[PDB]
Amino acid sequence: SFPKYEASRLSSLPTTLDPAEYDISSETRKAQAERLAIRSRLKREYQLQYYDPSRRGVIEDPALVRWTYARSANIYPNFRPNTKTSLLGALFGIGPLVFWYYVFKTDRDRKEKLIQEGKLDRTFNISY
Amino acid sequence: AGGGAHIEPRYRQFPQLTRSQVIQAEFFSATMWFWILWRFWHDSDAVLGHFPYPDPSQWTDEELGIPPDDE
Amino acid sequence: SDAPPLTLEGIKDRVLYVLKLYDKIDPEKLSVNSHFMKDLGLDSLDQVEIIMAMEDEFGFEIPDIDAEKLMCPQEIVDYIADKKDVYE
Amino acid sequence: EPYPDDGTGYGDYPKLPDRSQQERDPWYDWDHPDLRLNWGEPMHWDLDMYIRNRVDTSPTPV
Amino acid sequence: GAHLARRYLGDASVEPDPLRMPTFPPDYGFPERKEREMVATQQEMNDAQLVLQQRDYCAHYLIRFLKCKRDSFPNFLACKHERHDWDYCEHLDYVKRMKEFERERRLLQRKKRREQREADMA
Amino acid sequence: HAFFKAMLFMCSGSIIHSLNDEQDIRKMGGLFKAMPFTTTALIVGSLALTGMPFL
Amino acid sequence: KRLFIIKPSGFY
Amino acid sequence: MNMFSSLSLVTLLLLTMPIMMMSFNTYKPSNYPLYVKTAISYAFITSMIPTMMFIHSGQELIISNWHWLTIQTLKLSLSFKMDYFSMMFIPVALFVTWSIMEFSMWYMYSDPNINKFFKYLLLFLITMLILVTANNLFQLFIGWEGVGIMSFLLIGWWYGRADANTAALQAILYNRIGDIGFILAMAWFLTNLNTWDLQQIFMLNPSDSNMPLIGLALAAT
Amino acid sequence: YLTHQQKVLRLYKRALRHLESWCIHRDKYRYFACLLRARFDEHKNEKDMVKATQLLREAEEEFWHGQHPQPYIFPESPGGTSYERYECYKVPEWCLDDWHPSEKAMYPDYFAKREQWKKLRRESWEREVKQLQEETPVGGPRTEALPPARKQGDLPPLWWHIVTRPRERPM
Amino acid sequence: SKMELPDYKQWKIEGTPLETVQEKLAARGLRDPWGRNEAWRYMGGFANNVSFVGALLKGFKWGFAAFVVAIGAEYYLESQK
Amino acid sequence: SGYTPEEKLRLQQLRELRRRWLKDQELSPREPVLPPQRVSPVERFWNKFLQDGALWKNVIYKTYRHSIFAFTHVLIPVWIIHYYLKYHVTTKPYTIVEKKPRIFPGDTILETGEVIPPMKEFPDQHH
Amino acid sequence: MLKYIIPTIMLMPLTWLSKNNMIWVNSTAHSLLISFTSLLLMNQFGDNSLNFSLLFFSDSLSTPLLILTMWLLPLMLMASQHHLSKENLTRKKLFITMLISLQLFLIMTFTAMELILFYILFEATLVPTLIIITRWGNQTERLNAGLYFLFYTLAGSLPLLVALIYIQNTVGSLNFLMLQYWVQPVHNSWSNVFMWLACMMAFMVKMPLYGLHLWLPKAHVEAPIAGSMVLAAVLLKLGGYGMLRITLILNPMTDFMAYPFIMLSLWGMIMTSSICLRQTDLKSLIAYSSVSHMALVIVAILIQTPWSYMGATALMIAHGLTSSMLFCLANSNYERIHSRTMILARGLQTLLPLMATWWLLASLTNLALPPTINLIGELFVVMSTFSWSNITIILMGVNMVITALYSLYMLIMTQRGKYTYHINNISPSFTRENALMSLHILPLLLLTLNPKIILGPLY
Ligand SMILES: C[C@H](CCC(=O)O)[C@H]1CC[C@H]2[C@@H]3[C@H](O)C[C@@H]4C[C@H](O)CC[C@]4(C)[C@H]3C[C@H](O)[C@]12C
Ligand SMILES: *C(=O)CCCCCCCCCCCCC
Ligand SMILES: [Zn+2]
Repeated sequence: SFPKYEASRLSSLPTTLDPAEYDISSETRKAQAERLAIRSRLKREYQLQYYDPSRRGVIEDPALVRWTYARSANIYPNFRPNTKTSLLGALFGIGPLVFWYYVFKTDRDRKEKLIQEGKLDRTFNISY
Repeated sequence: AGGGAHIEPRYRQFPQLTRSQVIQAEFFSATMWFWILWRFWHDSDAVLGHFPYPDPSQWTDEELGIPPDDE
Repeated sequence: SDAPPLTLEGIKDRVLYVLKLYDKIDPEKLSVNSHFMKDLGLDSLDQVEIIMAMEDEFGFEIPDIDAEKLMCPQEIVDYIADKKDVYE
Repeated sequence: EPYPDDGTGYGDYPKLPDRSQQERDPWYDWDHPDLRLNWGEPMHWDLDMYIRNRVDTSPTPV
Repeated sequence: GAHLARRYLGDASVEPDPLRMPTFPPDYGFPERKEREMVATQQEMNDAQLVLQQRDYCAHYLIRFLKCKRDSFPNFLACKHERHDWDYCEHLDYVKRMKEFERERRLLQRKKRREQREADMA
Repeated sequence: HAFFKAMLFMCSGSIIHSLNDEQDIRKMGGLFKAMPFTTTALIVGSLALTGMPFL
Repeated sequence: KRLFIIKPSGFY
Repeated sequence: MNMFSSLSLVTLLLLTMPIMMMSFNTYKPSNYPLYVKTAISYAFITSMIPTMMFIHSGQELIISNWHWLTIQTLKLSLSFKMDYFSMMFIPVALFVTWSIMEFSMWYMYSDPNINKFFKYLLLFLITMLILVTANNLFQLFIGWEGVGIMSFLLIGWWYGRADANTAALQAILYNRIGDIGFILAMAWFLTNLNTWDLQQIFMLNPSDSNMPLIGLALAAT
Repeated sequence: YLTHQQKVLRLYKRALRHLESWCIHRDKYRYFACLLRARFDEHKNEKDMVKATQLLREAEEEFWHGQHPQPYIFPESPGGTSYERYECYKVPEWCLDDWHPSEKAMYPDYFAKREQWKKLRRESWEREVKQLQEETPVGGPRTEALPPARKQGDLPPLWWHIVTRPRERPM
Repeated sequence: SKMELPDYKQWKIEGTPLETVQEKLAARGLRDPWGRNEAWRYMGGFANNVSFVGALLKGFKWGFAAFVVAIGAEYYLESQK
Repeated sequence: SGYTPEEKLRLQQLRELRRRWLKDQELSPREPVLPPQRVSPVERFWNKFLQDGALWKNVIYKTYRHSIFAFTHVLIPVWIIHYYLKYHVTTKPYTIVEKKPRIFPGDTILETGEVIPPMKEFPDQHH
Repeated sequence: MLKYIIPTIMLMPLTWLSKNNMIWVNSTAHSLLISFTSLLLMNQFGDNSLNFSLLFFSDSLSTPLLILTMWLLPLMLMASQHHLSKENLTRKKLFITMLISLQLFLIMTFTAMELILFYILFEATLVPTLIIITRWGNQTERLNAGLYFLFYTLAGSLPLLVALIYIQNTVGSLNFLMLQYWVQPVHNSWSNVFMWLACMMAFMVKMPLYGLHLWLPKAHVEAPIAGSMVLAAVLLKLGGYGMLRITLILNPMTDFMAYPFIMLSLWGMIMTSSICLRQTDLKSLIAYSSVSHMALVIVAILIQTPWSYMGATALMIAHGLTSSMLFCLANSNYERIHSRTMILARGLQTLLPLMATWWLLASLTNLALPPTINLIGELFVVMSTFSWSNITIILMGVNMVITALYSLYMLIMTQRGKYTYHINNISPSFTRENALMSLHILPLLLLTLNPKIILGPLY
């Protein structure tokens, strides 16, 4: 009838048009029960501490802690050198340094000759 | 806020007004047209042209200096 | 910002007032405590168009997760009072 | 579903849908209304990029 | 204007080249044209601090306008007459600019006929 | 420009506050008589921006 | 009908 | 010359007086919003005196009151350039701001932090008059950057609204890109003309100007 | 997930609001509001869940093509022009414990009433934990809804923050 | 102070273009049970709203009289001196 | 779809509590209990003298507020600026640079009295 | 310089012989008296530097760094009181003693006239700075951060020791005044290439240089607040001061040997500025900011122009006050929530209105809002590098954009938004904390009125 909606990295497929929000099999609804089961227990644990009037401070969040440890401290011990990391490292790391070296090196040598030969204009240039 | 009349808010009816509000509002609207009409009357040239633009073709070679083809 | 507050009675009055203009109920039989689906003979699509009329009256949206749980005019007044912080 | 074990140091961190926080159920009673998160919920690896201030991956009309 | 089509959608040599004008001799075609004179002097214009673009032949009438502006303060609803004289003088100077364009236009056509005439006959 | 564009924003604010912090013009209308003074200014400014002669 | 506005301590 | 200069610098000094009195010198919490507007009203009147004198005889003078910094052969001063553009824009900004300032008392009467709101508006007005009257690029640059940061604070005024923060930060993201051009203009004029003073730039009209002008176009974009 | 009645009801409200965005004028909206109701009335009941599901997807596809590019939004709702505008004036309640005594004395009555509220909170805390660790499945709760106080004089469990939250126009 | 709600029955769709919609819907056997709710918008002081041309022509009648009389003074003033 | 009896009862339990809480967020007629703030003679003098409307004096009272403003905010600053400009700024070279005045033909100079010839006679035009 | 050395030594007898409960008042009071007397070093002449004796001298480059150094000691004492309260008295006196020795070594390092004496003191700062990190850090990573800090410096310092001695055997003296007249040009030979590297790599590691900076995020994060302030305020400026002195005897070889260190720096500004946009630790974000700002000083020193040397000197003074202030602001939050995660605490402007103002001022200087001295120095470096190569304006401008984003990102993330609901222990700001921030920002903003005192010898 109407043209299909194409999902993208920056444009998700609306839940209405996803062909999985209408059919609800026996197993499909069984899994969703556990999702609200595990996430219901967490809401209970958090609220036992949140509402406690004898608690003054910060309710430590292990999910938050596991996130930072993974982002900063647990990267190197899970690093294996291979074709994927080796090439991306040379391209991202070494690459840009080499590129900018030749851009600046070429321009300055070109500019230097224009000063030796006198072809450059520096009539009122006494601040450097 | 600070001052002004104390007209109550009608629930579903047309809002209340005041004499000075309508007169002052109606006054400026009239002053606009008088300014436009009066300004148009004395300097209509600015909005319709200042001097007639000569037509190039209506001229003649005598006032331009175009020699005859013969020489 | 200078808008006069909403009292508990004022919410009910405008809630009932809007229902009376809906040509699906008997005004005499319509009180604050009337079940739309069990007493006044309304379908779900009739109640939804009642909430939409209610939102445009107080000028604020109500979720469909909870708007599909209001079945009485009194429940509507409670929801607005809870949301808009009306105490007396 | 863990990330691919391709040696970029992702470990066994849970991979999650790349859905921006701006496209979560807003009317729900989140523990962190600003972030749309629940205490104990496993945060996305790129959560700080998807906060409502930076990136929106919501469906577009066109 | 309308000449744009001729220059772009029509023949080129007929229509002038505003960048390179004038092309033909300033005196050819006329009997010792009288030089256009300027009343305002170089020292006079300097003392009035006239902008360079206003240092034209039309000067010596803008100086009149400025003096009335200073000698009628506050009466900005005045000096209209002196405004017209400077406007009118610019108008006459502007008019002559078209004349050079029109004169220059047809003189190009003569070069086409004469060159065509000798080329065609020969 | 500063005059009539400054005026337009102020006049719009009058509409917005009077409508309970409503900005969308699809929930407005019928303000010619309700707010004449704003109406006059919204029309004087709406013409200066357009460029009516001698304004 | 004045209501008490909660504010963080403005003394320190 | 004595009256022309004094009545132009007092205008700028007057605008800062409410800000200086913010140091608990005079404590009128409920009358400060009215205090600021009255200052702007009196600034408009004092600005008209310089304006008329430029109408009558076209008097223009340059003020360089303070010697700030001297780097080798470059001298930087807190200079003010009262000319055609400065003497016609200053009345208009104050006249329009006067109305906005008066309008704000009504619109924002219920805001708890109306006192902070009338300091930010007044601060922006000062930074605009520094940009308008600047006689050298660095002084112009102070105002150019100043109006940007004040816009950032005012746009994100309701800072609990995540959309306000995004719009506030976004307004500094785009102006920073333009600032690249302004820095480029400052760089070219120092290298080749050995000055930031607008007087010396116009007196050494360079035949080649594509680079500095391109910067200004990017900055003005 | 979300049943089948809910989706069609949700889908119906959006159609009216998006359609209301095109109509603008209030005479037209009623002209097409009834038609839309009629279009659903055509396929009311009708059973045949396999056919009803098929229609809804086509209904959703029909809706998306027709949704307003800039739908109307209420100012105080997500995506509006006033959402969260007043979260910068909503100071929590616990911040009052840190006031200097020289500024508590300016509201002797308010803080006296606070003492009673705090006193009630401590007394009722023990039961609310008791009430919650008895009316719950062995393997932890499975729903976010909380039970009420099954007695007189006992407050509902987990009531402090739901009750004492900041007002919607705190200043 | 207490708010005094006007009578609910006085809002009659008759005359307004809302009943016309009911009439137009009736042509295909359809009814819209909300006409009265929107009735107040088309009646009372909201009816007979000006047209766009009239809005631009606001104050012209009063202003025009000032112009004709004013220019008459100018003509007389020129003759006197 | 409506509230189950357990939930509808809980909502009522909280509803009574919240309304009581919002009722407690009210200020007694005495509050705020401001401290012993002293009033200056000027402040108390005007309070007694401003009791009556007396439109004739409201202009006078307004004049005092504006006159106080003018002297402190418009006259003292101009005094300081003028002293700064005349005796410190203008005592150094090129601190204040002024555009030379425009000299039109047929003018007299105050410094010496020179007179510039009016002009060469114009070729009179019209329109 | 004995009028400052001896009083600094006497701070140790004072601390140990003072009462148990007056150690923080005695040391803070008298360390502030030393700072006041340091204004006498501003007696500078337009032709000759201030020479005191055969050992010590002070000029327009050392004077601003001496004033900054002695000004920080009293500030570091204030910031350390909270987390040392439950500490044993004997060990709480050893902590105050390490700081005193660090100041003693620093003022003698910035005034030494002989480069080997400069090197010995330059290298003596490692010992007290290591003990502060390793003994009074909180996390377990302090031990490993101690080794990274220790060995990165020595791996470049030991080659510098050989190069300095080789110069004395050839020139005959290392007295800096002598080197200004007996300096000779450096020929282009492979031996001189490595002489250049040995003389500079010690100072590149400490700035630090991009690619050798892995120690900074560890030392500035695991160190206590006092350690982080001195590390980021004066101990990075030992690298800059060293290069500003030893480049006198490297010309003209610096014309071509500087290229690889200008690309690592110009590109390193973008890489480190970009890293700040995705940091999850508030202390780490401030650390990576130091690398970006210290990458401009390296470029300025290596192009050797009068405008670039004025900018570098002003950039170092400006960054020391700003960087220290940011660390202090970050620590005040940590003293309440006791975690460095940036997203843990949000919307702090609702609870602490005044401490939010300090955040705003601290952010503006970081992004060089004119006419702060942050912008004055950053402008001069951007003016001088443009003459070097006009294309560099592309890289300078981009970094200015990225600086604004991450400077305002941390302000928004923590100060604005909605407060965390379960963070219920944000007590008001003490007078100590507010005084601690005001002593960072007030002197920084005061130098705008007379910036010529922090522009250096080439002014
Ligand atoms: C002049 C203005 C409005 C007066 C009026 O109603 O017409 C009033 C409002 C608040 C007043 C100001 C405030 O009182 C703050 C300052 C302290 C003293 O009142 C005198 C100067 C001072 C600067 C006052 C000047 C003037 O009287 C003000 C500015
Ligand atoms: C000459 O400069 C004309 C340039 C184009 C501007 C006019 C375009 C519109 C002309 C329409 C009228 C054509 C003449 C009947
Ligand atoms: Zn602590």
